[PDB]
Amino acid sequence: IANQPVVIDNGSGVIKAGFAGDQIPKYCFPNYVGRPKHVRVMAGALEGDIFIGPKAEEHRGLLSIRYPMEHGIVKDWNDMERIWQYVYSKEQLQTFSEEHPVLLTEAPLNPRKNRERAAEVFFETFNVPALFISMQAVLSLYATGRTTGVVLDSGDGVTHAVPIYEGFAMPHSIMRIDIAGRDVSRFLRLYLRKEGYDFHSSSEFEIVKAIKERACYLSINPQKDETLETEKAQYYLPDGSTIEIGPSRFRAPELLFRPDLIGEESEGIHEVLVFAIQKSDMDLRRTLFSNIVLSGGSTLFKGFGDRLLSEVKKLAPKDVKIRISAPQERLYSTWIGGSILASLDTFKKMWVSKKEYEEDGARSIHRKTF
Amino acid sequence: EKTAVVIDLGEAFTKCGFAGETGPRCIIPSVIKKAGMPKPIKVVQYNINTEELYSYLKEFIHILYFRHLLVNPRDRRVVVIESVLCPSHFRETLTRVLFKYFEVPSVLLAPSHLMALLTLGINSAMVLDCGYRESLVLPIYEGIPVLNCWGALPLGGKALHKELETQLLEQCTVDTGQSLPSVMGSIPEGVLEDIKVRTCFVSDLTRGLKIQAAKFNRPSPPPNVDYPLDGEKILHVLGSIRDSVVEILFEQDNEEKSVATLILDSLMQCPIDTRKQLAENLVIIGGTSMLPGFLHRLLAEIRYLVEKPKYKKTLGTKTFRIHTPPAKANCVAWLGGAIFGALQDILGSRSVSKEYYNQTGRIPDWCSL
Amino acid sequence: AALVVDNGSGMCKAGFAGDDAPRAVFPSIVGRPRHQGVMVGMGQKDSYVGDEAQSKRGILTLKYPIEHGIVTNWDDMEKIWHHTFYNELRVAPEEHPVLLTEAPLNPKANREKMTQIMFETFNTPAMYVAIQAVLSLYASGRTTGIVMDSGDGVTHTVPIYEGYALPHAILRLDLAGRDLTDYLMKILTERGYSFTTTAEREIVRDIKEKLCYVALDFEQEMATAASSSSLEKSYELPDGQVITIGNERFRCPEALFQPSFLGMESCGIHETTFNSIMKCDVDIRKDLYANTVLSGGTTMYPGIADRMQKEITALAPSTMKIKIIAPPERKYSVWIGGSILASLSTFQQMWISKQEYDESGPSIVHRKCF
Ligand SMILES: Nc1ncnc2c1ncn2[C@@H]1O[C@H](COP(=O)(O)OP(=O)(O)OP(=O)(O)O)[C@@H](O)[C@H]1O
Ligand SMILES: Nc1ncnc2c1ncn2[C@@H]1O[C@H](COP(=O)(O)OP(=O)(O)O)[C@@H](O)[C@H]1O
Ligand SMILES: Nc1ncnc2c1ncn2[C@@H]1O[C@H](COP(=O)(O)OP(=O)(O)O)[C@@H](O)[C@H]1O
Repeated sequence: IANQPVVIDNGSGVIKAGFAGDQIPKYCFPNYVGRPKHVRVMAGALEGDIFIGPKAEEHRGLLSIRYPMEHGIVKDWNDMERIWQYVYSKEQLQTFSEEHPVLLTEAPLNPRKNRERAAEVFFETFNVPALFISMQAVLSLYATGRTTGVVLDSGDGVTHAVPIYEGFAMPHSIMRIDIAGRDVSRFLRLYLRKEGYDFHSSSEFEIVKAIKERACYLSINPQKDETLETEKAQYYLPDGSTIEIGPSRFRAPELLFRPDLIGEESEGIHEVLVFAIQKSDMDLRRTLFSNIVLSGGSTLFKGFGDRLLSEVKKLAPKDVKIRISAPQERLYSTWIGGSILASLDTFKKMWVSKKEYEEDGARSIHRKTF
Repeated sequence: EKTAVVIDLGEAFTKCGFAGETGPRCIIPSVIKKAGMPKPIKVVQYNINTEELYSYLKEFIHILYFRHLLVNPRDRRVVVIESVLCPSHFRETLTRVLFKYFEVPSVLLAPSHLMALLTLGINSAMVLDCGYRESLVLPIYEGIPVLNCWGALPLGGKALHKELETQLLEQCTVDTGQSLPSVMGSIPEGVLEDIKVRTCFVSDLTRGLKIQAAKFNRPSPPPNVDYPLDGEKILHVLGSIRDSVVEILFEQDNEEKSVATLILDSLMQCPIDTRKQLAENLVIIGGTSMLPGFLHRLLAEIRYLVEKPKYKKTLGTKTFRIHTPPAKANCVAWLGGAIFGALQDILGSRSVSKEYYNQTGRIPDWCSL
Repeated sequence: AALVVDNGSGMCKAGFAGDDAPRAVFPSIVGRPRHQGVMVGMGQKDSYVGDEAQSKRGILTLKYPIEHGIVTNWDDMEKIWHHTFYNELRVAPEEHPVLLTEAPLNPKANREKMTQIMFETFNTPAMYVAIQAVLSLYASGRTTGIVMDSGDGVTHTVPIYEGYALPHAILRLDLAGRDLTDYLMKILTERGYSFTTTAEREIVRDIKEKLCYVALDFEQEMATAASSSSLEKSYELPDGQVITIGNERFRCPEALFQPSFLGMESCGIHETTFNSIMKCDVDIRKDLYANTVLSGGTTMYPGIADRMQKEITALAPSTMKIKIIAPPERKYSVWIGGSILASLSTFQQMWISKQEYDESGPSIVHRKCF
């Protein structure tokens, strides 16, 4: 049974799906379960009481949103099962789980219990013939076309840097942080309390994400921007009222380079990129600096890559040719690589079949991934 | 030598007096009385013209120091107890008014939770300040406030006022001058504060659950008493209404949030070594905490939320003790600032002076550089 | 009269000469707090030291000054010495002489800088730097025998015969307790017990001290772990939360015997000791096999002496009689040796003096050491 396999690119902020051998994912939507706050008195209302995808994006004010995943690790499993069911259902894909093999994605160095429980869901509740779980860094390199290089990534959940050199992923050189787009949104909300425009609800939290996506820029010199007085630029809400953002727009993404403003100790994006290159062997470091790949949504800030260069120039050895490459489609880079990986003929060998899972269990899934 | 000034600004009330005295000298409300004005305007406001705020603060400070302090603050220091997350725009305006207009020797913009902790005399504590606008949580461990562990729902005094205005308008019973419901569209805030202080009886956990069950498909409705009002229009306010207004403060469903849950979310964010000392020392301060029979309903609701499966996997068995302060619940933050200012002429040096303000630009807020 | 100060990378041990056990025992840590613009109440210390940093662990950034037996930050090491003398011991360094300890095959500049700080800053009357293995052998009582010393800084071996150290047969090893603690922390993250911050580094260290033990046979222990759940113990944290791990007890200290897990590409402690003995002269191997002394905290795992007896016998010829000297007080063996060395009358003529340091400089210590 070798049908056209499905590539479900997981993620805490966003989830993406489609088919193998495609250019871009046709089905992209945010990963959450919207449940209604208010009572539904009038007949002929929004049926179901569980809102996923564009319906939930349309009706924000009604629904109390809640993300099932946190830091690339699912907390609420029943919510993720409903989201996966919605992906497969007629509202998005219009295909059965029984026909096609599955390509799942996960962040590196996650809990194995969640990976086993993920496999349990795909094999038993859905009746999948074959499943395969893979890394985000390996997929990004497939999408670009390279074999060598570091893959710095920054989604909503996890920030991690895995150095790979000519098809050799180094496990002990991996760095990982719990500082990412979701946390950047949380501190922008914290800072907008200091501006005056307080937000509280989970639907109202998505306004802070929209402000982060649109009006934020990373300064080269943070001390110089602090000494200067900001202009206080404006932004219109979906409601109508204007908001003077002020210094919170530039101080919010500074988080990723300075996590001391949290009150929780983290490496940061710039140190993780350097540390991953340093922890690898001596001869591989210069090739890893030349091939630096970016990915995820939290690399899309204005003057992010310019700052990430300047931090590498500060830390790394002098007189070395640095090169932070980045594709046009940075958010979709991981899905494109999965679609390319799925289209290759070797994909049949890598996956975990249903029969092999029934015989062995979790041990066979742990062996095939690494 | 010189007893410093203490101020604790806010939207509803303002605690003010001398450093060293056990409790403040007076507490005039935040509003001001203007000649040729229908209604009294509130002083502490956010998102509004700079020059207008500056004039409003001057007007409030002028009526304050004559009546409260009976002195020129030009002789000695000041302690302006701003609540943390009070807008930087508002702090800058306060800094301008204190230095440019009046010309004080020194000022201080220190947080409310750390000073409230100085009253207890312990270095580690979980703190909750239920004021007018917001109900802010902030855990302190060994002096330093743990900042990213926090929470503040719009569920303080102003939310209770809005609920009282809604429920009274739905079920109204005014006397003649009987029937005639919903004659007046709105009602004044000063009267509605006096109703909250006197009438509103806070329910127990079991009573609260019974009320929540009744709202979605009636037990213990009494007691009910009327409230007198001016212009010969007494209104027969009910007993089930005031209990229902208090219930929304502890309403969990469909937000996953309440006054009780906010402490648990703050505890969740905190690290593992810090966790147990914060749980042991849970301080409750602010205006809403003065309500009668509040501390039981909170502690019982806290415990009920810990018993739930979602919080057992992290928190589990914990000894939630509520160490109460010496002064009253509203006036804990002020007493801490009075302790901080009176005793230590040394710790007055760390605060910003007039010499430092003119050349530099501003008091340093917790920000970059 | 004289003070002995074993500057360990983990537990800094100190006391007086001619004593049974040290008085001052504490972890060599210097916790600096979360620097935010918000104030702090009723005063506090800017940089904590020792047991104070361990007590108030949740906030402070715990940075060890010694990394692999190498002093990285010298201001941090100077604060710990100051904490040892004035606060703990309650005696000035000007009156008493000071015995110090470093591991063998260390950088030559570190002794010179250590000695400079003692004479210039602390104004010591007399000082000496000894090898840790030489003191560990001297605490045990024997003149002859190899010492497999293993702390959190550095594992190393020093073969000695009839009071004649063999400096060229010495073999320093990068594997140590800190690397085992980091490995245990990683495999805890693999089974859903994530510990990122440095406050949790001490909790996982404390888990490593209690639960973990050396396996007699690793493949057998892995097979029994899959079958039964009796080996799976539980450890409660400082927080009321309690956690259970099955595989990770025996798997953590196995990294000593299989460095391939950590990614070091080095010889294991069992065969490093063998390779040290083979580098010695052929006539004096029997006595080194007979007196295979252990010392330090990394040799306090239950059943380590049994595993060393199994592996060394497997490496060596069948005719040899292998024997591991594993005392009850091997955790504090380096300091006990220094106390006995300080108590002897022969050591009074072996000290460095202030006048000799002023004549020569820092380079005099290399002559005095060995
Ligand atoms: N009971 C135990 N079981 C296993 N490991 C332990 C135990 N006690 C301590 N350790 C480990 O050994 C370390 C204790 O250090 P130790 O007493 O060996 O001196 P040290 O600081 O390593 O100095 P040196 O390098 O000179 O030995 C701790 O950091 C810990 O990781
Ligand atoms: N243009 C942008 N600027 C800043 N942040 C963005 C932008 N676009 C998306 N983001 C943030 O990054 C996230 C998307 O990253 P993604 O790699 O999809 O995360 P995940 O894979 O965990 O879902 C969003 O949740 C959003 O908060
Ligand atoms: N003695 C009291 N009994 C009951 N409620 C009170 C009492 N005093 C004040 N309150 C209530 O508490 C609120 C005052 O909050 P406050 O502590 O002044 O907040 P802030 O300092 O942030 O302005 C008012 O809304 C009022 O209704």
